[PDB]
Amino acid sequence: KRQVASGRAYIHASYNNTIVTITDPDGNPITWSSGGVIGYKGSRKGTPYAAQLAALDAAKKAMAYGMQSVDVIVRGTGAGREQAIRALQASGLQVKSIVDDTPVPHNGCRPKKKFRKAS
Amino acid sequence: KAKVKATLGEFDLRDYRNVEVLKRFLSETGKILPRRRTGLSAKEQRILAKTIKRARILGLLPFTEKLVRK
Amino acid sequence: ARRRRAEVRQLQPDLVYGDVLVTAFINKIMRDGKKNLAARIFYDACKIIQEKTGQEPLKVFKQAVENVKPRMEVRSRRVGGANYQVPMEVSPRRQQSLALRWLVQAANQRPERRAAVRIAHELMDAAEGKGGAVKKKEDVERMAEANRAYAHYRW
RNA sequence: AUGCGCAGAUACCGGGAGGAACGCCGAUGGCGAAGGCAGCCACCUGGUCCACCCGUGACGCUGAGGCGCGAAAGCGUGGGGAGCAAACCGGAUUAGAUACCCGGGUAGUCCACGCCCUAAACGAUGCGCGCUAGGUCUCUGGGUCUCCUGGGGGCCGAAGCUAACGCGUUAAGCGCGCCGCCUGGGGAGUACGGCCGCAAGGCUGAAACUCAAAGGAAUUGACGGGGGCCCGCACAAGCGGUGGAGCAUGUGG
Repeated sequence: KRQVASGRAYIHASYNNTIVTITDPDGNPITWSSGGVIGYKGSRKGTPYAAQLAALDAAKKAMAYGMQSVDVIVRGTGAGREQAIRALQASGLQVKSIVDDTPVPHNGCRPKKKFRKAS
Repeated sequence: KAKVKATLGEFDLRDYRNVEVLKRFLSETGKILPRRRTGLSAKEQRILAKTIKRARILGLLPFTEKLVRK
Repeated sequence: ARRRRAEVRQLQPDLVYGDVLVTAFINKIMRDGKKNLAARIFYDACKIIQEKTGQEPLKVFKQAVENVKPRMEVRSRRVGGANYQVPMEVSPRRQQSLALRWLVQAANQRPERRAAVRIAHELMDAAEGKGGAVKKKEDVERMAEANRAYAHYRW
């Protein structure tokens, strides 16, 4: 399969799970992983450890395509943000630079009762 | 810190084209800085917020940036 | 222990090898304050380590213990819901406590009829690293790993 | 768990459509009579503050009724419909769960035009004017710009007031003018009548009967599935036991 020397690592870190997708320099997925993709189920998929496993899985899967360094892009604030980040650093696979690009409306749609409790 | 007013001489804070000055009033996330940081007065900051927004619509200033190294 | 930290109660050196670790182990052998009978056993058992191997008892001993100390274990914990086996590092003083306790328990689990033998063969099977003590010790260590997912709760 | 995903979803990149709301600035901030008002730009338009001391010459205050405005939800006609979400459809939970949690979802939320006219529509404090120490923070004018001097917003608090809590030149002080309103609790914002409304219902608003109270503020306790800080073999850490057997002993039957 194609050689991609470097590209991008997206950490989507939610309260409920962490997913990691790895892409070529243009943002087309190369491989991905997650708490479900490792063995875990439901609640455990959250957990900083799941995050680690998943980041590591996604990286190792991607080094297979001879990928060797990445830019990191984090999204969410969630139990596993920084484990996913430390994991990519410790994965070999050189981490060029971390950016947080979590989205935020410039006040937009009414949220679900769940995320409104502050009246 | 430093105060962003203490870094300049006379500037027309109604001049919505002066990106070089106007820009020094945004964060690294490109958000209008609080007065805690700008060192302007209420009256002034009111006129600034108005001019920056104009610059923005014109394409000369950001609405947001991504935070680098988080 | 609400007020204090409680001093690690300090023990009386082994009157025969000169080792605090030994007395400790003699005490764990003791039943109803029969300290005499207890030491008979430990020593008669050091007897059975020469009579069976070339090396010094104090050495088999020190070593058997070393293998039986666990490095991590699960401590139970309250969370919003039910409970969590939370793995965490096991403090040196406790490591020791657990080792000895386990050696003596594992010993009296064995089949041979006379105590000094049981103690000895267990001590021997331990430094070689295959006693039922080292077993119920890898069970702990393994179980602390099973639960590696919850290691973000350690106080 | 329901649910969605191999008709390839989640995550990621590019393009498009659409609806709704405006992040930072943002404040202890401002504006309005209230309701209320927040991206930016134009236009149309209301109020208001200061300085000058120029004009009129008491032209003032208040205001039964009338008329107008009036959050949300709701009504009618026609649009719109992204996200949210009564009802409703499911999944959990539970002793049950017509709920809290989870997945869906219609009205509605949005616009135009016409209704409705309510509220913890609150500062729970009608409007105007005069008088009665100060300190400090703040928005906005002016001056001879340490400061001084107007008009807002705050807090502390002279005198004084108050049942107390508090209030205190933004009065709940000292006074005058005018309006509105109260007269023990339940029955009841109910019945009846009238008026209004397309409807929902609104405004006005009783009686019989019944009670010895209903109430306000503060006090000392006690209590909290409130908070802080402490302690005890209280828990944890251990070591040996009872619960099982036989018997001894006390007890219930």
